[PDB]
This record gives sequence, C-alpha cells and structure tokens, in this order.
Amino acid sequence: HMCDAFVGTWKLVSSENFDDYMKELGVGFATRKVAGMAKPNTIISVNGDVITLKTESTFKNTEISFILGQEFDEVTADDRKVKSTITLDGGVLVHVQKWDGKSTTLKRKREDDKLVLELVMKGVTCTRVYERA
Ligand SMILES: CCCCCCCCCCCCCCCC(=O)O
Repeated sequence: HMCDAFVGTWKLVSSENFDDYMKELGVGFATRKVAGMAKPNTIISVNGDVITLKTESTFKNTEISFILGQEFDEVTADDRKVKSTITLDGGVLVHVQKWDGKSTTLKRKREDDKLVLELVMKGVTCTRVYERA
C-alpha cells in the first residue's frame, strides 16, 4: 500500500516558475515556449513493487517504471540522459536525477485533494499543482 494516495489520473491545474526551472536545465527558447503551453496529465499506477508514472501532453509523452530505492537510467522529456532514483520519504515521493555533475529533485506530495510537484534545480524552485481528472 506504499503509494496508494498517488495512484490515478491527475491533470495540471497551475504552474509557478516553470520557465525559470527549464532555463536552469538548459532548455532552449522554442522548447520552453511549447512546453510551458502544455497541459499534461500524470498517470500513476502500481503493480506489486513496480510503480509506473506516465506524463502525457501534446508536447511529449513520457513513461517510467521503477522500484523504490533502485536506480534506473531515464531519458527525460527534454532529452537529458540521467541516473534516477525514486524513494518514499515520509509520504513524499522523492525523485532525484543526476547527470553531468548536476542534480535536480522532483518531489510529489499529497496536500488536500492535490498532487503537488516541487521541481528544484540549484536555487530555482517550480511548483506544479495537479488535481484528479
Ligand atoms: C510533458 C509535458 C511538459 C513538457 C516538458 C517538456 C520540456 C521540459 C521537460 C522539463 C522537465 C520535466 C518536468 C516535469 C513537469 C511536470 O510533470 O509537470
């Protein structure tokens, strides 16, 4: 029952500082424009110990499957080749990506009826709020 509160289909409702976050990742002008326009859905499912997280939009579709604590190689929506580990820390799903001496964190928490995604790179924090579809 590790991740029960996260399971389902979620839709983006608000975004704060995403452009700045994408700049910190090195995302170029055209991609930042088209990515910022996106209204994704995030679909989280669980089969035993395997969690699947899909992110679907008109810009890109991504899909990762993982076991908590077990590192995996990920190719992100902006085409970074990263080493990823996802853990549950006190009810928060913490996703760390490492590449090229750099790191970013993607943390997901349940707050009221929302799924709140915090993206942090260096000094920059973006918050993406999702609600159930
Ligand atoms: C997948 C639709 C959003 C578009 C992102 C594509 C270009 C930038 C990718 C940025 C890093 C991944 C950000 C996660 C954002 C989110 O799940 O809401």
